[PDB]
Amino acid sequence: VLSPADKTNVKAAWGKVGAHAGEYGAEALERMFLSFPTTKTYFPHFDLSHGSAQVKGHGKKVADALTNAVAHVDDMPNALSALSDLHAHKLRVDPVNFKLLSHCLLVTLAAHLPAEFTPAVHASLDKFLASVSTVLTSKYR
Amino acid sequence: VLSPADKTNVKAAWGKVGAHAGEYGAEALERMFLSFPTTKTYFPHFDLSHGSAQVKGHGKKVADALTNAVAHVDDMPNALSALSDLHAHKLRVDPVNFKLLSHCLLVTLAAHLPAEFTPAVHASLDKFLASVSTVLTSKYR
Amino acid sequence: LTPEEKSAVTALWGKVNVDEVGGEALGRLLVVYPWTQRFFESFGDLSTPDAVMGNPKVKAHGKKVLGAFSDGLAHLDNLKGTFATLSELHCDKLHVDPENFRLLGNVLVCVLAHHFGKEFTPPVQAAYQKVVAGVANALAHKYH
Amino acid sequence: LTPEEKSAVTALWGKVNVDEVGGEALGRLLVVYPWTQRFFESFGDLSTPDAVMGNPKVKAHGKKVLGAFSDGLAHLDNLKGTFATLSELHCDKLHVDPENFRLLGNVLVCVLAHHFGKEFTPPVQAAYQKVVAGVANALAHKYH
Ligand code: HEM
Ligand code: HEM
Ligand code: HEM
Ligand code: HEM
Ligand SMILES: O=C(N[C@H](CO)[C@H](O)c1ccc(NO)cc1)C(Cl)Cl
Repeated sequence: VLSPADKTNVKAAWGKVGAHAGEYGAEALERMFLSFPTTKTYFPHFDLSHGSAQVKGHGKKVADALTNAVAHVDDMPNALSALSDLHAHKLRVDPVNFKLLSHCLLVTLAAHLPAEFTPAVHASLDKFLASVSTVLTSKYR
Repeated sequence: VLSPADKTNVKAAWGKVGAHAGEYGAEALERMFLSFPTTKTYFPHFDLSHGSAQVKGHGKKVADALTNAVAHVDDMPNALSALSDLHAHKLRVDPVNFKLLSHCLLVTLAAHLPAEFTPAVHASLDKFLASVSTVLTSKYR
Repeated sequence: LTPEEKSAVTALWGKVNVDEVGGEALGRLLVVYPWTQRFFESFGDLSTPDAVMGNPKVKAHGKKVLGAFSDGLAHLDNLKGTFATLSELHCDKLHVDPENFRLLGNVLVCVLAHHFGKEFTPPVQAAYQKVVAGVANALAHKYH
Repeated sequence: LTPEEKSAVTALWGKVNVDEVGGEALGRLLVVYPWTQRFFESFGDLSTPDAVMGNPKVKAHGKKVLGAFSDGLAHLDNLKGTFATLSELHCDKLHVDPENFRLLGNVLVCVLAHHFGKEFTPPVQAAYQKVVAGVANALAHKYH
């Protein structure tokens, strides 16, 4: 479960991210495609080169969804229900990939948050992204 | 989420296990030690030889906990609360190992339930063991 | 694999109806892990477990996949070279996440346990676990 | 690893204070994945994040662990042989689940990202992911 401290840390960190959220989402995707190449199998129609506008646009969507999750951190299943449907029944991304994207989101945040990415905030953000991942895979079977 | 059909399937299949629940727990543990030797690192001061009283006794404990879970399938967090405390705070078994024991329990059931282990029951048993695992790792952090 | 583990694999596999086990293993994959259906939109009715298991196109692909698996058991000392170009195919053209190979390997182990019962002993299982992990690793190896 | 990957690894590691990064990576492992504290029962106060991170025994062990990691970066083509002795140690004496090596690898990547910021580019990360996977693989290799 996300504790009161976890939610505080997540809102603090994502608040410092602020309007860079979309850029950071694109960067996290780029990091994922290079570090974990099997994840590219879900984007065969994309140009995945560095600076790709398709990766930028998808990064914005991913980040906005996380912003919405943070804004609804007490009732995240409902906030994310449409995305849970989409991933469970159309995209059908194997659940193991969510840990890979979560790690790359954490690395991206770390690379941009010199003061904020304390050990405690790191722990909270990892729990938060695991919880988002759990919600997003909750309707798979 | 466990569907009503999942609960029906799990209750019927584990009902057929009945008095062998202990023996099948022991066999599942032996399957896991042999197939996944890294799991032995959690049993360093333990007689792991085939047929040992300790593997038999632990297998019975595991099986009785699963019987408890099946009987309280609508409220597993409460039924397993002491066990989720124990694994999170003392045993501290890395969560990845629950998928390994779960697969070996599933294989043990497949080998002993010729009549019952249909594709649908296989799915339901897999979900149930994954849900038990989730409850048992829910307090780790 | 040890020599005894190799012997255990071959002796059990000599009793397998590859077409039947392949059809059932692929069917059970799509039932137990239904997101794996994403590759098979063209296969017709997958609406129920019975529909999946009865689906002739599912059975046909299962025969093909497990036939290749089967022929690969003659090359346990060279799985990577055996499956390199099939790895490339699954990456490049088919876009199959290699996690699917691991899920299918685990379903195959469950099918062998169900089919053979007590003959599928803990040591026979351990041998087959090395096999399905090795095939999955070989099929994943060319991914980039 | 490729030549570009090895070059990226070596270039960044020239800037790494191994004692400091090692204490930071081990401390964060204990904070983020607190079940990993099971191996450090004699290390004193681990009760809060600040206590974990400030713990001298955590810092001292982190220096030892990342020192051996550092030594291995000179042998990137032979990680299995380089870490065989420590692999057997970690199995036979220390009883350490190799999953811990993978967790520490991803924490170290986060620490490098945090410390180096923009310099820890996506290609640099991808090279380090291959390294930490290879080191974990090597340290797990003698387990049986
Ligand atoms: C933090 C975890 C994730 C979040 C918040 C997220 C969110 C989203 C969002 C907001 C969309 C756009 C939906 C729409 O157009 O209405 C989307 C689509 C998509 N996502 Fe996920 N996602 C996550 C994880 C993943 C992972 C791990 C993968 C694969 C490795 C993946 C693959 C895709 C794909 C392929 C699409 C379709 C993109 C397109 O064709 O434009 N997602 N996701
Ligand atoms: C279905 C998943 C699991 C269930 C239901 C389960 C259940 C149990 C139970 C009932 C006990 C005895 C508690 C007591 O005596 O107070 C126990 C202990 C233990 N479990 Fe878990 N367990 C599971 C998974 C695991 C896994 C995956 C591992 C490691 C690979 C593990 C390692 C241990 C150990 C080392 C003990 C202590 C054994 C002893 O002291 O003799 N467990 N477990
Ligand atoms: C033991 C593991 C597997 C083996 C040995 C194997 C083997 C093969 C072979 C031999 C082909 C035919 C290639 C050709 O001649 O063009 C094929 C095609 C294919 N495989 Fe795999 N496969 C395996 C696992 C999987 C899994 C788990 C999936 C997805 C869940 C998958 C998806 C596909 C698809 C979608 C095709 C194209 C079929 C068609 O065009 O009709 N495979 N595979
Ligand atoms: C790159 C990964 C790792 C490397 C290279 C490494 C290397 C080492 C080295 C050099 C020692 C000192 C051996 C001696 O006494 O001569 C050691 C000890 C030890 N390591 Fe590892 N290690 C790694 C990861 C881990 C992890 C992740 C854990 C647990 C979470 C762990 C647990 C231990 C323990 C418990 C000891 C003995 C500590 C004591 O003295 O009380 N190691 N390791
Ligand atoms: O079966 C499940 N979901 C169904 C769709 O797959 C449907 O929404 C439903 C059916 C029955 C019940 N309650 O009897 C609740 C929800 C969950 Cl519970 Cl896994």
